[PDB]
Amino acid sequence: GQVQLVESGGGLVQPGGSLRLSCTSSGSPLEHYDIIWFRQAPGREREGVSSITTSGGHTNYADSVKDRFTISRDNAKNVVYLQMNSLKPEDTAVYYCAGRVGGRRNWIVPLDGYDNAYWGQGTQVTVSSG
Amino acid sequence: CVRLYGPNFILQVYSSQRKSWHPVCQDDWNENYGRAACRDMGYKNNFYSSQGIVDDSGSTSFMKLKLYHSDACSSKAVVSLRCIACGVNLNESALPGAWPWQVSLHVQNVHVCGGSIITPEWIVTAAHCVEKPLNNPWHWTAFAGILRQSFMFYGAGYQVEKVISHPNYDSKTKNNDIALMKLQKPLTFNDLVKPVCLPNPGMMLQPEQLCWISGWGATEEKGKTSEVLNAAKVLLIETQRCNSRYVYDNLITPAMICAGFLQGNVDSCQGDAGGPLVTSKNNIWWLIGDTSWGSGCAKAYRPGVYGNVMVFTDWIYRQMRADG
Repeated sequence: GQVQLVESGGGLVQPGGSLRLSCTSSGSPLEHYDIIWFRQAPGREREGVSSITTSGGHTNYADSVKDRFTISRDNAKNVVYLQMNSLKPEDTAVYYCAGRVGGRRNWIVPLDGYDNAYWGQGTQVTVSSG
Repeated sequence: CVRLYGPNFILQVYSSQRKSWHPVCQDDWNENYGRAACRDMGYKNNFYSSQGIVDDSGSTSFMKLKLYHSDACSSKAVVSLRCIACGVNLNESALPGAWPWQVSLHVQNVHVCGGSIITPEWIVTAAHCVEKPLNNPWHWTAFAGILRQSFMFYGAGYQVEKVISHPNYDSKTKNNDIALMKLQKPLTFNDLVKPVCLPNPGMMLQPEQLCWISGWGATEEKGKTSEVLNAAKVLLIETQRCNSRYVYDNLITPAMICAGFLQGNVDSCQGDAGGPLVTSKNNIWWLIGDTSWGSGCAKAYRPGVYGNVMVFTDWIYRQMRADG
């Protein structure tokens, strides 16, 4: 079956706080897919923030999130995770997962690869003091 | 339109009248005609051999003499035509000359993919190897005839002139995962560097045909590129079986084939993306696939998926002919 990605874990957090987003799949196991977390806030362009290969052996991060975000996956649990520490108001956005059948080349997954991918429905992340 | 049919290279011509392919009578054929046909197939000035043989293609009408339809050949034989010397090797670390079509493809001084030599200038690899940011041919170096990664350094390889991905490559599904690399200079062939043969229509491969893969891929899931070239045996797996809900559940398209072993961790991780899946038939080594996807090597019910080179051979010929 065709993969159906589903993101969760969003919500409201204070500046400086952490959230852990996660993505699972129905239809087809997530283990077959390279995964990019990208985000979009209303009024701004989509932004790939992190990516990971099927095996987990190549990860990639946007400068805007490096050192704060960590992507990982657990194929036995059929899940991909995005740990977001030291969150900032500028990180507010809907976060989407984009997937492609993953290849075997020894290289990172480019962050702008969501332009041709399966997409989830997104999970809202809001960083504010109110 | 001309082609070579089956493992004995029967020269066939398409008949627009009959809308069907037919072998050429050996009658009045010669080397100049064979070279013309080879050129038409994209092999340029390469020519290996041409002889008459008994037609093992099943056909019932033939082309005689300028060619015309004939129910019989006066010499009772049809043309067998080989446009390039290929499919020869020596005679689990690989020996020099064991897999002489194997190349290692590097970017930024790092092994990224494998490939297979088919002419002195052309290499078959995977389209996903050359996905952005690696689509610029100037990023790539090809290393041939060298077994150890540590001897693949700046100056030891060959510059790449062109990268051509299959025009119907779909990165979302990895469908049509094949590409060609053209080298800036032709390779010199020897005992250590030689081409693999492209597959012909009508190979009639067995459902679980015995094949080989070679490459520098990691043996351990959590590991680095092997220093030395390795190779392993794999069996073809029928696409219907590969598409089982417990294997790849309908992700295997007609442009893909599966190979390995379903049961047990046989560590079929020796292959690199883009590298060769080859089989021996009629004493010729044929390129049946290029490694495409399936990261779970050395895992049960997760065999390797390969681009199905047989369905891409017409595109390959078109590209080789269009060059120039």
